Amino acid sequence: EEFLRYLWREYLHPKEYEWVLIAGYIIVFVVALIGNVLVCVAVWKNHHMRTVTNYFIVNLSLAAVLVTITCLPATLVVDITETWFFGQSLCKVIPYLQTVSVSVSVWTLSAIALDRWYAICHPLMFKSTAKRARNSIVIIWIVSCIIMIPQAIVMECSTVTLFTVCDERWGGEIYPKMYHICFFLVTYMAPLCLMVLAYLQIFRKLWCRQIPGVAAEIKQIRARRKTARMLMIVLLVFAICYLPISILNVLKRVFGMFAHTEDRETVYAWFTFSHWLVYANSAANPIIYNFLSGKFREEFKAAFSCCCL
Ligand SMILES: Cc1ncc(OC[C@@]2(c3cccc(F)c3)C[C@H]2C(=O)Nc2ccc(F)cn2)c(C)n1
Repeated sequence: EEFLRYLWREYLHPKEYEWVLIAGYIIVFVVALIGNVLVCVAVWKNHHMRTVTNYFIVNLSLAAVLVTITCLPATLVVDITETWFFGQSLCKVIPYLQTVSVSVSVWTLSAIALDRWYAICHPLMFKSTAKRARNSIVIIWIVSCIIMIPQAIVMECSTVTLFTVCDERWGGEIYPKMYHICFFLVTYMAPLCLMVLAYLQIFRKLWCRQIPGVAAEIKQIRARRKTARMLMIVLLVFAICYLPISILNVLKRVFGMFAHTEDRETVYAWFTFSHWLVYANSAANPIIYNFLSGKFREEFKAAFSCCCL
């Protein structure tokens, strides 16, 4: 019945470019799944790629796979049909997992930046242990799961031809705004500022400093320059892809914009593009790894050769 009502709605409100959205979501799904699985496989199969940065990259790819499997189809269905179709339990699950994984990814990138800063900029050049990396990953996951509990709490399937949509139901008109201010500060603003500061210091230390005399330090500097360039490009892509969705969420929840405007077409186009951009970044990270890491490129080629021959 709900599907029939969608057919009535989509007929009376015909959208021009649903097919390009479907094609883009399918391409993003396939590319993200393949690339993140290949990243995990490449790091886990070989030991020369087993670095703390690569452990954090593996955690990021695991979160990306979780989002791609559990959250991408639901987001596509909601953006196409504007209805939920999945039920109260799946609704309390899927946005919760999506927000948890977004926090996990941003704080994993922050952990990478902090470890690189400790190794490069700190006067002691700390070398992190695998125990510390695994503990950091575990605490990131636990904190992300804890802080997103109210997000899963406020998800409700409203039933307001009409449609059934799962959205955020709050008691007051102030609590959502404070919660979303905190959400924006935790997921996008503060981690991005800290990572920008850390990578600016790293860039000064690696590209604005004299070349040492010891050959081992020279090789270390070259390797760290390549890795830091890859990390900075990954951070820039992440910031670009997550800027629109975070800004739109702030404008809709905190400032209460897009409410009294009857121009839902442009607003919905921007919202669905921002939704697509998150999964697009999830798909683009492995491509960045392939095009900026020689070891990752070689291991992707090796995995392709094994799977195809
Ligand atoms: C359709 C759809 N609606 C809202 C969406 O994002 C809205 C939210 C969000 C804000 C800022 C950054 C984020 F990263 C995610 C609040 C999260 C949610 O409610 N997440 C959520 C909701 C439904 C869903 F299927 C999956 N995730 C998405 C991304 N897709």
